[PDB]
Amino acid sequence: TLSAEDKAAVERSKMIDRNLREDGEKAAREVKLLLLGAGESGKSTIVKQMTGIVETHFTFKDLHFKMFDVGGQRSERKKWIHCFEGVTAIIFCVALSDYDLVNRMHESMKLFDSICNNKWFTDTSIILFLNKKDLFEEKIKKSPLTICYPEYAGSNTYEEAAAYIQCQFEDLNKRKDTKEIYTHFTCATDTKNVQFVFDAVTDVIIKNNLKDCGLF
Amino acid sequence: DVQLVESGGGLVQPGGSRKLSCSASGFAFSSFGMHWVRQAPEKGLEWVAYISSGSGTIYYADTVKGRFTISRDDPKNTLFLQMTSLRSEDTAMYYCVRSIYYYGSSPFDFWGQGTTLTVSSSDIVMTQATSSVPVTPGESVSISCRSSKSLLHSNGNTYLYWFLQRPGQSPQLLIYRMSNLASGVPDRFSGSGSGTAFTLTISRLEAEDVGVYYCMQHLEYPLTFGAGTKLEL
Amino acid sequence: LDQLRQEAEQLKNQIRDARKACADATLSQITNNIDPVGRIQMRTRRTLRGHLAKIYAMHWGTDSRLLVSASQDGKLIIWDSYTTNKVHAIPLRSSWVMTCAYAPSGNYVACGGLDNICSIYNLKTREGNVRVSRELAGHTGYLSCCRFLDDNQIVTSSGDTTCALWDIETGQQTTTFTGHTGDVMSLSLAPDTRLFVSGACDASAKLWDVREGMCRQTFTGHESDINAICFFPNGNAFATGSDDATCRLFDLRADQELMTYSHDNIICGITSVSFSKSGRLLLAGYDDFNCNVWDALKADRAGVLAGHDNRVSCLGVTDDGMAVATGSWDSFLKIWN
Amino acid sequence: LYSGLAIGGTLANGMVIYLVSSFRKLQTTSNAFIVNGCAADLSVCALWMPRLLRGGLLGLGLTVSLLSHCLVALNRYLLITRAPATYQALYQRRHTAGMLALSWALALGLVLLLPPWAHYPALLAAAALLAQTALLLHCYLGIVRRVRVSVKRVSVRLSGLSVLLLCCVFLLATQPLVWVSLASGFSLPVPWGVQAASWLLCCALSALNPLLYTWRNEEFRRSVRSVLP
Amino acid sequence: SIAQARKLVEQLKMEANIDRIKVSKAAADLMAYCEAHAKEDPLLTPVPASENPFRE
Ligand SMILES: CCCc1ccc(-c2ccc(N(C[C@@H](N)[C@@H](C)CC)C(=O)[C@@H]3C[C@H]3c3ccccn3)cc2)cc1
Ligand SMILES: CC(C)CCC[C@@H](C)[C@H]1CC[C@H]2[C@@H]3CC=C4C[C@@H](O)CC[C@]4(C)[C@H]3CC[C@]12C
Ligand SMILES: CC(C)CCC[C@@H](C)[C@H]1CC[C@H]2[C@@H]3CC=C4C[C@@H](O)CC[C@]4(C)[C@H]3CC[C@]12C
Ligand SMILES: CC(C)CCC[C@@H](C)[C@H]1CC[C@H]2[C@@H]3CC=C4C[C@@H](O)CC[C@]4(C)[C@H]3CC[C@]12C
Repeated sequence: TLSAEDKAAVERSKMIDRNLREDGEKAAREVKLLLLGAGESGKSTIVKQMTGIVETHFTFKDLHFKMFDVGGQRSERKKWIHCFEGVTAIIFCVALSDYDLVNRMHESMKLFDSICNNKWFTDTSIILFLNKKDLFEEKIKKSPLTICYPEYAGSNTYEEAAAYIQCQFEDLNKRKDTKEIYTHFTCATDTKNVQFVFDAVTDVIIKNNLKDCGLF
Repeated sequence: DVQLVESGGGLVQPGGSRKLSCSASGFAFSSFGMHWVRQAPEKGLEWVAYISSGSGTIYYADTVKGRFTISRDDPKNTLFLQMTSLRSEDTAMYYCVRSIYYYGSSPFDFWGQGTTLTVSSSDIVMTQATSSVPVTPGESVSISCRSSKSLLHSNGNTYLYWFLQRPGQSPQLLIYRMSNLASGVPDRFSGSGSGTAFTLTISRLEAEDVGVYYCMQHLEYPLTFGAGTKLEL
Repeated sequence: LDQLRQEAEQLKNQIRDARKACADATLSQITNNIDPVGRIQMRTRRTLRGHLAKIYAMHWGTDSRLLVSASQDGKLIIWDSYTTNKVHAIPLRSSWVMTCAYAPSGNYVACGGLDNICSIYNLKTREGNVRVSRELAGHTGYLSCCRFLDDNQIVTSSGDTTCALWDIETGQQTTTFTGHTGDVMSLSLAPDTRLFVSGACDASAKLWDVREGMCRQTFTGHESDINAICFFPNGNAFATGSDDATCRLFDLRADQELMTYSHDNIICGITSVSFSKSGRLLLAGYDDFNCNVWDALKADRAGVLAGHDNRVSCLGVTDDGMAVATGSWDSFLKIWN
Repeated sequence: LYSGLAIGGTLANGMVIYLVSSFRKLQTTSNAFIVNGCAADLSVCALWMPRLLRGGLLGLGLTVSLLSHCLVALNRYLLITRAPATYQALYQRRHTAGMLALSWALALGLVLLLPPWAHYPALLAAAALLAQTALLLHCYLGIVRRVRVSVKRVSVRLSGLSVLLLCCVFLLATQPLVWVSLASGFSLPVPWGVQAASWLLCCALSALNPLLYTWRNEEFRRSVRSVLP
Repeated sequence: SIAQARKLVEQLKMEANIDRIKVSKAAADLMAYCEAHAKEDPLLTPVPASENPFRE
């Protein structure tokens, strides 16, 4: 019933459909990461180890990661955060040394609480980076952690202070049954950060596959 | 720069074989369906074969089916026509024609320069009663074409195409689907008509317009051309 | 100087009383005698199944046959509505598209989003492929909306609180509209294209003159961000959809709100708004996943378009008024009639 | 009595097909094998709910049920273990449809082109069940091992219960049948009582098929809650 | 902030100078337009399948 030109148009549409399917398959096997941070919290260094939105693409162990940084996207965040619903993971950067002032750790905690409990990231696991290990280690011996956390009750040492900060950040999340938080202290600069991100991403992908299979 | 260059034509003994090549340049070759059109030394156009985008669909004229093979190398931007068992009736100039098919598109928009091949010694019928008609610059003339079957389709399209072949030049698309002016064609040319009866009107005819006007139907394959109306003076 | 702030408040009170004196009879009272439209039962005549991510924008072509849809899968698709065929599939450099437009002539489409750039694509080239004509840069925030004035002019809405009028051939901001205090989310050209109205996150709508580039009027009444805006067919009024689960109709000459379209059981936001050819029906997309049809003159819900499994993000009506296209956060466009 | 279980089986299977069809948009290719097995399962449950044709059709239902178990197990094993590129190429839309149809075509051929008693039929059925069981155990254990490595690597709630429950039930419902078939395999006397009991367990597996596949599936749980509620 | 305050005050002054009509007149005009185009609104008045481009 179709005309010759109608048949040719249908064939062209078919070809377009095939190309769209191929592109979707290519995109479905890529790891989408959303990079977030309160400010100069170490986003730049982690991007280095690898306008508005900035996309960084890198391949690690045959896995392609697209990491989107929205630091320059200055505007209402609730009007475009839903655009990132379904990303493979969120990488949250926190300056472990930004506790004295200026309060900065409290702002980072507020942003982490807002993002983790966001309605669009219920099932999206977050990878927590605690940058500036060395500077925080030097500062802890001089400026006690009590400035930021008066309720803190422990020795003013690097290990215990870092553990307390990590525990507070991990407990800031409410839905502990539908998402996971992977915490790392990123100052090694020995390719350990990318390995940790890869491990967390593989774990998240396996969990998602299990959910799809109904195991889950 | 959207040229199509054909090569591989020449003297071939009857019953032999020959492959015609067509190198495309300056456009997305893989996105266009390609046609081979033939013109005897002193006759009108005759559609030969068609290969769709992606090579999914192929069509041949009943007078070449089984003998000719149409193929394309998309990465190489080349179109091929493999001819076997060539006869004296195959002597003609072969034109490489690109055509893209989507809603509102303009098929048969660009024709190649042609390559000459010389062999040593149910179809819809399109009629052009006026084989020739003298014309003078500044006057208005109308070319008449008739179809044995209604070219109007149930979707509203009337699949009639008008081509102009100036002396010593490749055919040029003027009007597609009986009403639409091809890109780069002046507003003087006009196409109108109903099913089985179509007219091409030229207003204020001038130089560069003398030649043979061909009417083609794209309602169904094989694509058939009219005899061709010649303008002179 | 606090005196200037006091004077602004006094002027704000003055204009409020000025438009208060003109409110003699409400629209509801005027339209209380006309018969209701009854029930609008629209069926899904077509479903478009090409996109693979959330669809954020769609726009009808002036021919009422070709529509362009934008999805975050990184593709602009031009559909032939009658036959469902895909005419074109344009891959975008930035996949974070938020807006789409279709030049009235049909030769171009526009795209934009989180890249802060409005990309113009040439649909009719001698090469047979869609090509990027221009990339309009200058906005410091995401591209909220864009609408062609002609083949060489386009007005863009941006999340950086400003709207701009561009000269495509030169790619420069011919005019900048800076009156808002929050992100501008929607944009609607008047029928004569002599002006346009924008809705922003400051819960206000502003009327701009494109020739002079100056906020002619400001409209308030909404309680949250305005996400959608669409002028009346007459051009003397427009409708806004906001996050407070309410749509309202504003009249330019009256300079105040005319009607409010809300229901007790609707508590979600409005994502898109459009009018019927006659302006009697106001179609609004919701986060309920179903579009709502309102009697624009009586503020009575006339029908529901429940055919999407996710948020209805975009909504458009053909120029001839034959059909309505709805896109949602699922990967499907639906055509109703 | 026992027929009550058949009633529950058809209702359980019917819901799974209804949920998959109703939410076809929200159900992926993985559920295609689950629904295919559930349909075959409906065929078996219905017959026993509430004759040469009855026996012949029942044989078709069981073999598809058992074959669908392997397809579901293989699909889960390949999705969780193989790389996405290989999984995508293998499980194309046309490939998934072909795999489903081939299971029915293979099932129909075996029923019509074989002697029924379940000699050569008895020896074959026993061999097939061991091959079916071996693949099921290999696929699900592989999923258990892979999911154990990832947790250990990232570590530096009954979990995996579904994979334990399915494999335990499959073996306890199917083992008696194959043992009987291997015994009927050589010249030995098989009391009618055990033969009837063995078939009850194998057919009972079809009734519990829909639960074992989807009980832990959160999307199915949400779907069930919304419709029921 | 003084420059911004003056700009806003000047903008508001332009707003107050607009000529406004009665809401009843504005409402009547919208009613008149809808009635004058009711027959040309296929969505408001469903059309038979003969001339419906979207059938099926
Ligand atoms: C014929 C019996 C065949 C059989 C036998 C055992 C299992 C099995 C084994 C271990 C595990 N365990 C441990 C507990 N949690 C287990 C005893 C609690 C039920 C795990 O941590 C494994 C990683 C989890 C996983 C595997 C697959 C999918 C999702 N999650 C679970 C199941 C399965 C089949
Ligand atoms: C004739 C045979 C097949 C009868 C049944 C054999 C079954 C019960 C045997 C064979 C292989 C065994 C499995 C071998 C490996 C594992 C993985 C380990 O993490 C848990 C025990 C588990 C899961 C065993 C469970 C029992 C097992 C499944
Ligand atoms: C044939 C069927 C119906 C009988 C019951 C089989 C299943 C349900 C039984 C058999 C062995 C049981 C398991 C034995 C050991 C463990 C480890 C413990 O940490 C959690 C419970 C768990 C995992 C049991 C769960 C239930 C179990 C898996
Ligand atoms: C056919 C049936 C009745 C016998 C074999 C299945 C049941 C009964 C037995 C055989 C092998 C057993 C499993 C062997 C290994 C493990 C891993 C351990 O970390 C939890 C218990 C678990 C999961 C056992 C559960 C019970 C088990 C599954």
